[PDB]
Formats: sequence, structure tokens, C-alpha cells
Amino acid sequence: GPHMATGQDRVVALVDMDCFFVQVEQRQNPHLRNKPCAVVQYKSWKGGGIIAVSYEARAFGVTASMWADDAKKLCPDLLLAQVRESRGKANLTKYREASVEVMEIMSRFAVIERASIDEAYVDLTSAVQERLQKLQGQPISADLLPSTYIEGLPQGPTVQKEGMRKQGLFQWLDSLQIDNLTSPDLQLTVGAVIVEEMRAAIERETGFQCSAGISHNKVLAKLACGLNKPNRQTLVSHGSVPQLFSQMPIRKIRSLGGKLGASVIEILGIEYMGELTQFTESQLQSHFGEKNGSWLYAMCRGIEHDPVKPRQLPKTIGCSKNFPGKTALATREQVQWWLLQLAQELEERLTKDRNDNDRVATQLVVSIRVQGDKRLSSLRRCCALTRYDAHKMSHDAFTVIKNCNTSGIQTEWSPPLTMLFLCATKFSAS
DNA sequence: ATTATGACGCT
DNA sequence: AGCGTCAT
Ligand SMILES: Nc1ncnc2c1ncn2[C@H]1C[C@H](O)[C@@H](COP(=O)(O)OP(=O)(O)OP(=O)(O)O)O1
Ligand SMILES: [Ca+2]
Ligand SMILES: [Mg+2]
Repeated sequence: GPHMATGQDRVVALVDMDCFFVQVEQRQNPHLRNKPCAVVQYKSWKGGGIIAVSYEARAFGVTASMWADDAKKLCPDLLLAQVRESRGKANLTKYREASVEVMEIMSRFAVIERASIDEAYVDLTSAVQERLQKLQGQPISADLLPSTYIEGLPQGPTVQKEGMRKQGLFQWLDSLQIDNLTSPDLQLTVGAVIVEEMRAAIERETGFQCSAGISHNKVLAKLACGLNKPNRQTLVSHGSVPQLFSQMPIRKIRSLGGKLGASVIEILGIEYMGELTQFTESQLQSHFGEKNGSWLYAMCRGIEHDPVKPRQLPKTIGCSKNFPGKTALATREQVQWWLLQLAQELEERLTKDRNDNDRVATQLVVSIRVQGDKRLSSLRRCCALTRYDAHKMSHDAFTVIKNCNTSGIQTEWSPPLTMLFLCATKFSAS
């Protein structure tokens, strides 16, 4: 009853760029704008691998994880932009730099958590309290929410999508009770006003469009964001959760898309998030562990407490390359040449990071994969990172892995290496 | 031959 | 620490 917390204490948004690497390439090359197009890395094997797809191209069935040659079968006029190659490998610098553009604009409105290269969480609780006082109990006009969807509305007593959006928004606003400065629904609404402003700023200042979700926590904000992509934002209220979750496959919720989510489904014999409510907290803890059990018990009620971390910068800087199939590294000097290439890119990124961000990495992590294994990593080893020098780092990397070499001859490498990975970690201020 | 990343959990 | 899971 009155003591039952409802997880409505915060306003959290998740902002996710639409088709992000494609938009980065479309800004650069106007010929690609408003076209079926995709971003591809490498080319020789099956046309290259697609890693981003414009919404026009998605209409033909083109997806990421698809080979370009197969995508071209679905969409013959598909336009392609290639990821830059440097020192023999894909280089994602253009997209990392575009990410920084967006992250810095968002940071003007509130403290953000960088969740990926193209999305960030925002805790807007304080900002909402602020805007609420300047409003002075003045109603929120629909005009302040021109791209907002209210999930679950309209309901009850039509052809158009935009017409439906406004119908829902009007029902929402008509029911709002703006006299209450602590009404969670009002707080979410003001949150949505701020996110309209944030998203307008991003588009004005970068040319990039994005979607967003506004709710009371990170998981609901993330889920909300995807409900109306692209170029729209969605408010998921606490009240909307029972209907939303009643038909929501468990795998859709962030962290449940893998083995844990499959286990929830198998063990409990359920399909939808809402079905979790019928279990006690102790029951869920018994199957999934103390932390997961408590998390699930609250999450299926729309409640989650994970804070938006004040972290705008990545915690690690890494360089990785696969050597598939026949290209697997079978000689020592192959291994050393590629360790150097990776180390040279790593040094480049590390030196720029030190200048920009006043920090220095102190630990180097070296990872390889051997032909045979289908784990991502076969072996992970750390060593000290004392100097930003590629030759030193590549020599150090070689030292920590050289005994993985089974071949009695030391010119050769067996089994051949199908992956190298260098990662700089454990930053300190400098 | 679904690549190049990046965060967080377990023991 | 090294490994696994999940994610984009
Ligand atoms: N598995 C991956 N491998 C390599 N790059 C990826 C992968 N997934 C995503 N990316 C890159 C390319 C994406 O443009 C970018 C952001 O990913 P993501 O948000 O999932 O899709 P997207 O921004 O391209 O489309 P949208 O968000 O509109 O569905 O990160
Ligand atoms: Ca995105
Ligand atoms: Mg994303």
C-alpha cells in the first residue's frame, strides 16, 4: 500500500542515435542522403560485412550482420560506404569522433552515462525539478512535445500515424495534474520536454537525428526508446507498465537477451515479462541467484535502481583484429607484424586520449584466439603499460603470449592465431 | 568468414 | 586476475 515503493523517484532518459554510422557517412557525403544505404567493413570476402543500415534500406530487408553481396540481392541499388582502413585493419575513428560530438552536447543538459558509441543515459531528475518551478503550475502544451509518443495511448474511443500520436498525447496531457509538483507523470512529461530540446540541439549542431526514451529508470528508458524509431521519442509511464509487459517477450529487456533470459523462460515456463509478477522474490532468487532474483522481482513491476553513472568517456581503449579461415597467423613474424599494427593504432588513440582527457592508462591487456576454439577469447593476459610506445607495447604483448606457441619450431606458430587484441585499461589522472 | 569493440559479473 | 556474459 502506502509503504510499497513504486520506483518513480527518478526521471531517466536514453538517447540513441538513428542508424548512426550511416548518418555519419551521409553527413559527409550528401549523395548518400535519403537513400537505401549501409556501412560496410572490408570488401574482399562476400562484399564485406554490413554493420549499419539506413531505414530506407531496412525496408528491403537489409540488416547489419549481413554480407554486402547478400544485401545487394535484396536491394540492388543499395549504396555502400566503407569503414576506413589503416595499418591493415578497420579503423573506427570517424565514428568515435562523431560520438564525442553528440556526447558533449548532451552533457550540457545533464550528467550522462556513455552506454555505447551512439547512446547515453541521462538522469533528468534535478533538471525536471528546475523546469517545473519556472513553469509555475502552467500546463504543458502539446506544442512542446512535437515528436513524443505516450506508450499505451490513445485508448478507448485514427488512420494516420501522426494523427494517432497526437491523439495519445492529447489524452495524456488532458489527464495531467500539473498542480502537483511531485506527480511522477508530470515529472516524466517535463523530462520529455527537456529531451525534445536535447534532441533538437543534437540535430541542429551535428545534423544527426536520434530517438529517445523517457521513463523512471534505465531499463524502461531503453525499452521506450526503441518503441518509436527513428526520429521520435517515447514516454513510458509507471502506469503503462502492466499492459506493456503483458505481451513483452522476456528477451526484449536489456540483460535478458541471452542465456539468463532463456533460463527464465525454460525454468518458469513463461514467455512475457509481465508473467514474472506471479513469483515471490525468494522464488526468483532461488532460480537465478540473489542479485538477479531481486532485480527480476522489481523489474517486472517497472522498478529498477541502477544509477546513471557519471561517465562520459570509455573506461578502456582497445584494438582488435580477426584473422579468419586461411588468413590465420602461422608465422612468428606475422604475429609480430600485426601486434605492431595494433600497437601503433593503440598508441595513436592513447596519445590523443591523454591530451584530451588528462589521464594515462596503466595496464595493457593482451588477448588471442587460436584456431579451434569458438570462445571469443582463448587467452587473456595483462602486463604493465608504462610508456605510450607501440614498439614497446607490441614487444611486451609478444612476450606474454609467446608460450602459447605449441610448435617446437619457433619460426612457426601453432595453432595459428585467429585473433589479436590489445587493450589499455586502469586509467589514472594525469 | 557475424568484426570491432566496450561494460560488468563471477570466483 | 582471468574468464564469461551481454551489449552495440
Ligand atoms: N555488432 C556490431 N558490430 C560492429 N558495429 C556495430 C555493431 N552493432 C552496432 N554497431 C555500430 C554501428 C551502429 O551504427 C552503431 C550503433 O548501433 P545501434 O544503435 O545498435 O544501431 P544503429 O544506430 O545503426 O541503428 P538504430 O539505432 O536506428 O536501430 O554501432
Ligand atoms: Ca542507434
Ligand atoms: Mg545504440
